[PDB]
Amino acid sequence: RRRHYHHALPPSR
Amino acid sequence: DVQLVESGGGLVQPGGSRKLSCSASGFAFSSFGMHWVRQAPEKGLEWVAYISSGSGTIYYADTVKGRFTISRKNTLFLQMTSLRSEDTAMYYCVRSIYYYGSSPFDFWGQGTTLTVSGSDIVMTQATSSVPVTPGESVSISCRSSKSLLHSNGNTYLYWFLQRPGQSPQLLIYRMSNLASGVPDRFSGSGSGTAFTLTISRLEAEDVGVYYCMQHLEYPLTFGAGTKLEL
Amino acid sequence: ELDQLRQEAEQLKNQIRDARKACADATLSQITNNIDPVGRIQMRTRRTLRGHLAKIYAMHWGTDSRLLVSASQDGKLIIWDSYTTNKVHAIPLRSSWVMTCAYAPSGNYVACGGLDNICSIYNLKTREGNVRVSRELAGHTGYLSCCRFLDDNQIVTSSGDTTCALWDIETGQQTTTFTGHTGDVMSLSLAPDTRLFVSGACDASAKLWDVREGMCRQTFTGHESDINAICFFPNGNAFATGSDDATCRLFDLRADQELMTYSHDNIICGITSVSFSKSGRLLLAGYDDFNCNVWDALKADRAGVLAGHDNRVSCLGVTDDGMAVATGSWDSFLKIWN
Amino acid sequence: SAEERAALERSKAIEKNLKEDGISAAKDVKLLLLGADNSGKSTIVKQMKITGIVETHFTFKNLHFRLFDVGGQRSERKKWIHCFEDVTAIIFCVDLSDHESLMLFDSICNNKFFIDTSIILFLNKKDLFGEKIKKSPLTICFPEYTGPNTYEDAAAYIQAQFESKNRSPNKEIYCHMTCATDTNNAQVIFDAVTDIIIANNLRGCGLY
Amino acid sequence: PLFQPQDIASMVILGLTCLLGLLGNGLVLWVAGVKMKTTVNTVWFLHLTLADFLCCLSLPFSLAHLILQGHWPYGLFLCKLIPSIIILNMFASVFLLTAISLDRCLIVHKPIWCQNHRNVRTAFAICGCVWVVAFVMCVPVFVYRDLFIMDNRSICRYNFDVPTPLMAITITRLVVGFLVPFFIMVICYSLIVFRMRKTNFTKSRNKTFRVAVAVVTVFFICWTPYHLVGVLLLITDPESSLGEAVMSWDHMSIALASANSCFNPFLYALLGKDFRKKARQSI
Amino acid sequence: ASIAQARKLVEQLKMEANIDRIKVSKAAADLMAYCEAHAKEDPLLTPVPASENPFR
Repeated sequence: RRRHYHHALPPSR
Repeated sequence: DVQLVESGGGLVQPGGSRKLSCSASGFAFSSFGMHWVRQAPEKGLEWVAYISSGSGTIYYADTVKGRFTISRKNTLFLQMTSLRSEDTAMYYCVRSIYYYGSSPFDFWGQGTTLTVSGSDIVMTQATSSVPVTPGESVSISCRSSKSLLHSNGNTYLYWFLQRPGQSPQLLIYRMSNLASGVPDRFSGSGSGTAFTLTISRLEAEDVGVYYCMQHLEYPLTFGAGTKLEL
Repeated sequence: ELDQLRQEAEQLKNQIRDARKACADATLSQITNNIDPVGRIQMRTRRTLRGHLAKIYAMHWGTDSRLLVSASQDGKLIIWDSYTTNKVHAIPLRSSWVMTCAYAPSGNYVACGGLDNICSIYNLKTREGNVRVSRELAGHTGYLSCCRFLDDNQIVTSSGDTTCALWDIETGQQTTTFTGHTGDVMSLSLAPDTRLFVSGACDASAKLWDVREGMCRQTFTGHESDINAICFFPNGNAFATGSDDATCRLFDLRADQELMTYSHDNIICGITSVSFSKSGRLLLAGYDDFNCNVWDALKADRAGVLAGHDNRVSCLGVTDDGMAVATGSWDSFLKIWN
Repeated sequence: SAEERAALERSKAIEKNLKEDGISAAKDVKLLLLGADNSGKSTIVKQMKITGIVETHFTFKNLHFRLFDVGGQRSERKKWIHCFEDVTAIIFCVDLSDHESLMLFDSICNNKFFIDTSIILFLNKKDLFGEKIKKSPLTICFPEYTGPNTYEDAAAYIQAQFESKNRSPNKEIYCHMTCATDTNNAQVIFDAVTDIIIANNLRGCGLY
Repeated sequence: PLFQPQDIASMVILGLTCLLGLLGNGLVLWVAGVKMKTTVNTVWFLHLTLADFLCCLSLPFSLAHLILQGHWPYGLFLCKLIPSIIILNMFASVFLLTAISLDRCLIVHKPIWCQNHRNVRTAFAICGCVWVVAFVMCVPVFVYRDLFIMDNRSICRYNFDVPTPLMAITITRLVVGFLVPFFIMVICYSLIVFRMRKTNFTKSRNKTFRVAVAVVTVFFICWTPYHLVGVLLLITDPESSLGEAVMSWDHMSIALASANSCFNPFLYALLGKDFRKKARQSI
Repeated sequence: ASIAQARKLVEQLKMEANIDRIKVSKAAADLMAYCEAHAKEDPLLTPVPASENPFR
């Protein structure tokens, strides 16, 4: 999940 | 009073240039749009250029575009380049401000004489000349390549009277309205394509050449004109 | 002789009241109750003239039903092309404290006046093009509150010095001066024949004047506060006088008395402008409550609210052909309702 | 759209002229001069140089003041007083040489349009006030004034009586005393107008 | 579980913020920029509420991104435009807040200059300058944001070749978007309250102090976690416990930062009595 | 003095009282008839179609 969270860069950042 | 006196007359060799100037007085020049109209030594009037109040919009004729540039102290400059054989004409200075109920082309300058060593709405006057006696009724016909009745409800036919040796005077604007100073003896009518200027109780001063001009879309094409000779 | 004169005046007033009561046989509502109502007149803003920058205090319509003159507190009297919302003229005023404006029936001249005591006439058809102050009618000692054009030469003005004055724009002199109001004359309306006119003064009364002879004919009373607007019935045989009592009233010239009061209990704000319709069936009255209510002139019921102004509406007037209603307001916007 | 394009051009040009004129006019500070007849409005407005509204203008420390002396309007005030709703302040003048101005100040301070504008209170004729105090007791104007007949106390009592008419929380009455021969009136007006400008701009932003 | 507690909290607060901000910003814009006029004071409110409305309207993009696990069904051009649009309106909001602080300080300290030179045209010009500054600082987001990384499904990462430009971008983000605006806001409001403490004001020193402290503390608590986690994601090893912590707190932090977009209308537009009355009348 | 003002007021009141009046019923009927006759010519009490309306 940590790798996915790192990849899931928010579109609002 | 109101005045548009202009200078720049002379003789220019072919390929020359000149900066024609129009000296204006007696009116708020900065709040008017100044035209330039010319007459060939024998032909009729022909629109040359147009500059608006504030110089926002500038238009030019088909045979004038690019070659001649208009500009404006109360003085209007028609920066003119690459004079050719066909450019020899008596250039006039005309004011025109456009608003609801206005009277464009109302005043005409005395003119300056210059010598050189596809969507046009063409207006045609079949009668080149009409011999008419004083005190009788006269009529000058006019045509167009398109209907001049715009959707706003105004037909844009203008009628000018050019006395022999004098500047043209706006007689009728928008085909039905009579300009200030024009006597009631002059009337105009028409619909869409065919227009007719009606003259009643002819006088000596009314003798001249009558011109039919459209304003629905630039260029402001001029009719051949009718020479209502005495 | 003071006591005898006062007794004679009181007796004359009593006789006038008795005659007015005798001429009263029925009410307007008793007669126009049987007619069908006009329904819900849901007028909607078609144009919004967003030109002025300050409070709009007056606005008048041209005789062609298209051009409108609007005088604001910003020292400008713009002339409006209603159909296209275009601006045709922007006349800078010498004095910015203007609370009236007129548009000549011929369309040549524009009048404007206010706290400067002088009614100013402007020439729109000048050969030089620019609009010039052809005349500045001086002679009033109080603020000019209303001014209407009879022709290009004559003009009638209502001032805060309790007097109305008929001028001649050529000679620039009071041809006739109208006296008799005991307070500020805050409104004026000229009859369609331009031979009679009625003024609404702050003393809660409205007088009838004859332009020619300059002698007051009839005095109409019944309001409880200062009248701020007045307007003739289109027939010229009646007029409505909205006031600060939050009630508009309808008076009859021939009956010499009020006919109907347009008062709603929900309304507490005073009327600033009153204007009938082309048929006289509607009385669009502008209220200081920021809304304008269309009134059934025959049944005295509301038929719609011209809400949409964020501040008090100061002027209202229908076109000559009746195709639209224009309302000005202190929010600096003039809205065309249809 | 044949020559209606030029009409639109003219309308846009004069709209731009209207915007420029409004921007230029918004810079000036509007003030309202009020008081009794012969109370000293003419004196203060003329000592600073430059029958209708006698508008006066001047420049002081990079502010263009516009004093709208309406003393010539001898009519009902309520019918035109709303026109001055946009004034920055209401410069109020009282001649201490002569009660009549208190009611007018009460009316103009509690007016429904001037609940936000700050009234500036000027008290002229200080020397004449002292002369009248020496000649006659100050209790003639106010019989309820239970105090000594001295300038320092009578003037303070009159100022307190005037300021008591205030009833709004967000408006301030400024006061000053002059001897009809002081040039510091311009500086007093400048200070009051700067304070009122700050307060009004803070109110507009919601911070006040 | 499928969603972490931090993720669930971020999703719920993001949805609430989107709804509330859309409603409030729409109300504020509809009142001011349609019914009311454009005075000198409310030009700032118009621009700020427009930026906040754009941020809130783009917020459902982040809502979907959180909901459906980083997939970007919006294509290629949108994957390069949406981050830049969001950052542009967000930092337009922050710079407009700072410029409002500057305008208030200038009003308090220089009444003569504000009366004589500050008008609607100048306010619009400086607001356009603020928008241009935001656009300039957000152009790199556009030139770098794309659909580069990953193979299965679409992930909006940067076309970006730890690299120095990431440090540069994060540093300029941090500084220009938080510190200089926060420092300017604190200095301006401290000067305002100090000058108003220098006698004169006696009926505003309390309300102005309350408004200033509330605005500054809301700004601080909303925007500090954002740039804080932004720099933590670089100054921390992802393999460490703190790395996982900041990865989890990323969504909560960005949701908190975006909550300023919905807190701004209440804190700024709905304080003036005239605007409060207008909003009450509209509803 | 006030004698002239009182005499002027009395003369004005006498002139106002000299005008004859009609019944209010007749005036109301005339107003109603005028409203009825011009009802078809009023573009406000009947919403004019957008084809004819120049402000649509």
